[PDB]
Amino acid sequence: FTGNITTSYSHTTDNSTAVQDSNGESWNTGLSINKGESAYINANVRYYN
Amino acid sequence: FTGNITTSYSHTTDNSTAVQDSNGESWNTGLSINKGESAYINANVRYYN
Repeated sequence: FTGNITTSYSHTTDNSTAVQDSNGESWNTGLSINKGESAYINANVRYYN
Repeated sequence: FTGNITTSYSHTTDNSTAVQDSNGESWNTGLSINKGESAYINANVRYYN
């Protein structure tokens, strides 16, 4: 009939370093319109007599 | 014929610190145009008699 009791203690010290490099590109397109004055009209006309 | 039963208990305490430094650069270019008035025209003219 065997038995055993164990007690343990541990201490850990850690140091770390890190370097990150990032590059990115972006492309946007946009379109806006006014609902009051949306377009202009030109009329080609001739007079008669 | 041997046998064994083991029971264990563990407790861990941890503290950490970290410092991060970041530097970044950015460059943008943009071009916009109006589809109603896109350009202006100048005409070099002369009169004759």
